[PDB]
Amino acid sequence: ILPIRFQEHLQLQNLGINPANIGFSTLTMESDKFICIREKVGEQAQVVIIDMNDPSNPIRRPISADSAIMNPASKVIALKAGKTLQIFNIEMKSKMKAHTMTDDVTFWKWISLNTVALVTDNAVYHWSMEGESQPVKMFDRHSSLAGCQIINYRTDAKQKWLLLTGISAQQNRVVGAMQLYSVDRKVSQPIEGHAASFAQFKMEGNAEESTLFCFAVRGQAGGKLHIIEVGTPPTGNQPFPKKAVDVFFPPEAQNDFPVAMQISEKHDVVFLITKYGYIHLYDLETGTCIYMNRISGETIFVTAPHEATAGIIGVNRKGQVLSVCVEEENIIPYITNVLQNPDLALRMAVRNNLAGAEEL
Amino acid sequence: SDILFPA
Amino acid sequence: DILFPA
Repeated sequence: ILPIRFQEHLQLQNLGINPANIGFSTLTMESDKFICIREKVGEQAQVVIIDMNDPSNPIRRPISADSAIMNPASKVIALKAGKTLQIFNIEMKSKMKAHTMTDDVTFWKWISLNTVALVTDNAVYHWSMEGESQPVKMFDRHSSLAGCQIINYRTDAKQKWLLLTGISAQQNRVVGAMQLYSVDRKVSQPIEGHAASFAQFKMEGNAEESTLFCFAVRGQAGGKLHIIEVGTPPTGNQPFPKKAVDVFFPPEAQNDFPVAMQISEKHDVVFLITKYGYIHLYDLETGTCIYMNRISGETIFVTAPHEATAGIIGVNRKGQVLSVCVEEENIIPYITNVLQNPDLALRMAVRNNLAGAEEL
Repeated sequence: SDILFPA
Repeated sequence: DILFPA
């Protein structure tokens, strides 16, 4: 029995998607509701939008955009061509917002239902869709990310901790460079890391949720996963004790590294996916590694939270849309009987109201 | 000049 | 080895 449920939702090539457009710079998946692909049909650029609730009926539209990102919840698309940004409500056939940057945007992403983050060579901006807001600079980029391909930007729930992630080659490996910025302290911290997420976690004995920062890295010391509280604990809270655990890479995966992370706050579990298709699960509280295995023979380049199961959904270069979530009926006996960790099993059972620890 | 057009 | 999906 497996502590996870692993599903294939879609094979994009069955919708006529050219596998040449299945990659990081042409396919976006900002949430589990839509996938968006830029393709050139003949001389014409277009965008194909796949509604994950109705995948046999993709919308195709001509565009002149070098990047397209759908809103996480609504058919509202952000498109850019160089310095020109335009936000369109597709169903209303209207341009909601336009802005012209004074720098190219090398990465952008919806960080919430209504804010787009924009990364230039020099800085990171947030652009709210409310009212007449223009982009606001959040911080300047740290020099440790200079030259990196930017691959992710995330925030905590309150948008007080901001995390920029780049990668580059140093000594013939892929090295991750992160910039963690505190909005309240206005201080950046450079961190070596490949994939990360924030999460809200309420410790036993605390009245308030802690904000945790979880990041995985393959460094010189090998693979490591860290879980720490960021910021000053809310008044009355105990601090969350820092965790650090190994991230295993097998000897035949010598150039693999972590590419994606999502955290289930329903199960307090960390899903970590590596570039070459390995899935790891860790307990958010303790960092204990629950499971590893390989789920994709092709590289995975984009993930989102899989809302329904509180898992992780993603796309590989073949165009499979795959998800992993916790198998709620199996996870506790797995931990008890295969990992032989009754302490963790029992803890997770009562912590997240899962069945199976009636017998340990 | 819209960068998204009708179908 | 590898998991295969439902």
